[PDB]
Amino acid sequence: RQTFMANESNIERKWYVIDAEGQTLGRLSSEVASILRGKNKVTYTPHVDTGDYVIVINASKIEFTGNKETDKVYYRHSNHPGGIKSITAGELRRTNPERLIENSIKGMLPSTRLGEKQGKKLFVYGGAEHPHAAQQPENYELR
Amino acid sequence: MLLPKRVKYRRQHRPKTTGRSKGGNYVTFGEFGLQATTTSWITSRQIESARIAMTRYMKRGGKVWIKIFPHTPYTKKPLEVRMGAGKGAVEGWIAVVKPGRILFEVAGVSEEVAREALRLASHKLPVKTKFVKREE
Amino acid sequence: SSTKNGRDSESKRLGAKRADGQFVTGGSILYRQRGTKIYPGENVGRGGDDTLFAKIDGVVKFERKGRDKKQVSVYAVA
Amino acid sequence: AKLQITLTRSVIGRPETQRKTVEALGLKKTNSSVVVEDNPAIRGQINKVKHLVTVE
Amino acid sequence: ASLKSIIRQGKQTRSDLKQLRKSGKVPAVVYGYGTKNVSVKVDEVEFIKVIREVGRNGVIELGVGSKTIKVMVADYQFDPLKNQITHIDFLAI
Amino acid sequence: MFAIIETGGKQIKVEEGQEIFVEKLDVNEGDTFTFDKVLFVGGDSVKVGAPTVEGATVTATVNKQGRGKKITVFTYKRRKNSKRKKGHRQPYTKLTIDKI
RNA sequence: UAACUUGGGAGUCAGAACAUGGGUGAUAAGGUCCGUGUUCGAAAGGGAAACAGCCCAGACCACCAGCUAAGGUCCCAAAAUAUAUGUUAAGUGGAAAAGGAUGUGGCGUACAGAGUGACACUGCGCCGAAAAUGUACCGGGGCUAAACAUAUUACCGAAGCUGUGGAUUGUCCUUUG
Repeated sequence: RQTFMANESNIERKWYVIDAEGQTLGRLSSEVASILRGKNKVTYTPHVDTGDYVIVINASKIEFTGNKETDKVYYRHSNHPGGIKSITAGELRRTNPERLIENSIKGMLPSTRLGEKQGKKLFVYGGAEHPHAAQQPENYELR
Repeated sequence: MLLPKRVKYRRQHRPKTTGRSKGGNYVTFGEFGLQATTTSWITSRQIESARIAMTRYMKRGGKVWIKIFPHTPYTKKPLEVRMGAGKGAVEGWIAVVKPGRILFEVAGVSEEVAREALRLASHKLPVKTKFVKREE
Repeated sequence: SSTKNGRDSESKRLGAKRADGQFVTGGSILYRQRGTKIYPGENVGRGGDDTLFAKIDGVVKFERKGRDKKQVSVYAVA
Repeated sequence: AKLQITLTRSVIGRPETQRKTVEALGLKKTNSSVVVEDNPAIRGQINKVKHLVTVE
Repeated sequence: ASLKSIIRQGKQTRSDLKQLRKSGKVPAVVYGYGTKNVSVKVDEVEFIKVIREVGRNGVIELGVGSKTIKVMVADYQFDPLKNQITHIDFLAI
Repeated sequence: MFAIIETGGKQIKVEEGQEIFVEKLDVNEGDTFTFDKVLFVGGDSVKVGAPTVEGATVTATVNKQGRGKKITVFTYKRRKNSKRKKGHRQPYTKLTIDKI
């Protein structure tokens, strides 16, 4: 047995700044998901977090295809009888653009105690100004 | 009310109904015909309804032929009875039709009055149809 | 609310009992039938109930006897 | 010593008549091979189970 | 202008006959007097119209292997549902 | 420096002065083994490729010959009155690399 | 590579689903009664989201070794956001009919001044389409190709096969190997 194992004494996490200006929603969330999980590092370990931090700017300028701006709706239940609400994807982009990308990427992560910790390394903004300049974020191009 | 005058057995087996038509695939009496494209059972009451409508439109213009005959009967059980205790009783007579058979042939009219008398009669039948002429 | 049918008789095991080209003995049954659907041949006898049996030892031979008629014969092996 | 036949697919789920033809050729388990010369009766067995073996 | 022709060699499989009909070419057999039994191939459309002029019993003058033989149509096969000729028999007197 | 050696159907990454555990070999205690098949010679020095570097053997020294810790194999099927119990100890050979 | 004969000891007589040839019923039933094959029963492992009977395949034991089957390769989740040529705009794909429509492709036969009509056989779509705790028939996110058709070239993928080391039973029967 000689397989390597990563611990919290040799892991390095960096900060990225991705831009969502003119990008497809589903095809952009699938790439950010692998970064938050650390699927791009050669020292990947399953039982420990090894991903990095990601910052999404220009979220309000995401793109859809076809008529999905009206046919795609989001439901939610309040646990009360008959308490089911709804909202269309087109109306949500115009009010809460950050919750649109935040929930689209959270659904591509595992629903475990470690997956909830990896989903907090994400930051989404509707403009181009982020307050995390101290973290020294580095630009990233989608593949 | 087409029905055979007598039969040897009144309780028969039902036909296969799977496959293609055996014979009667051409027009040999009139100038036009109605060809079937699907499989289904045709009852005497359906044949009656489908030929009275054709006769009315043509206004006694020419001859009409019926190339099918309900030779086979079918039985049915009473209402709210359990399984078994013998076979049912005769209910009606049907005929088997498969893709490629002619049902009606008319003559003595033009090609336009004949294409409208067969369309009003093809809606009374439970099978799809088609217009066919004497093949050259 | 009843049935008038439901009767039948036991099945008889009719048909051929030996194959063509096979060796048999002097008293081997070769064909059970009703009437004469196959006629006896050389060294063959017809029983009381139309059963065909051999009379010597030899090979069996099913051959044709006229237009639309069949027979069975037995020839000694040399 | 002219043909080489190897069993690729298993015999589970096959009719008993086909399982008996795989025994006359001399095949025990999956991926097992055997060498025989091309005979008139040899090719009559492969043709019956040509969907299970791979003659080379 | 006499129509063209092709010679079917050997024995075709069910699939070969079906694909030949799909292309637009119908098989035929000529067994008339003065000729042998040869399998031929003729375009379906090319035959449909040349038969228009000569009619039912007119002379086809089909050419087999560089040798034109005067012939006539004896019998053919027709599909009423799909309206596609299947087989043609040429008889040479 | 290091090398990949094939011994018992597996491959290993060995350095000079390291302990390893492989399948039971033929040599007895205190003898000297020699790895004929070397697949890769790594490090910053001159490396080589494949399939197998002709030569460049490895030398080791046999230290111990024992049996791994006991393993218990148990299986059963519910409602069928069928069970089975087994024991197992896998033998091994402990070596020590001398020079690549 | 079996078969047959003689003798000692048994168990079994409630069966099930799928494919297929039929009777019965209503060309209803996870219905019922027979012919034929397979699986379960008495069978783990991989696939079908979960799912004795469906597809692939039959576990002697150990290993942080390799190649494959069914089924797969955007993320959950191991492997192509592969290549070539075409079709569909409906979320079709990811539930249904009779009928109704210059929706859009392919292959064949003077009309209000150089473009208009009429048919046959066929691809992929549309309307017809209304149930009761909550999205509620893609497993979820999501997707316009990550859908469909015709091919090519890689890879992932079982307790199947192979490699290595050990158990028990055999057949080997001429240097206990």
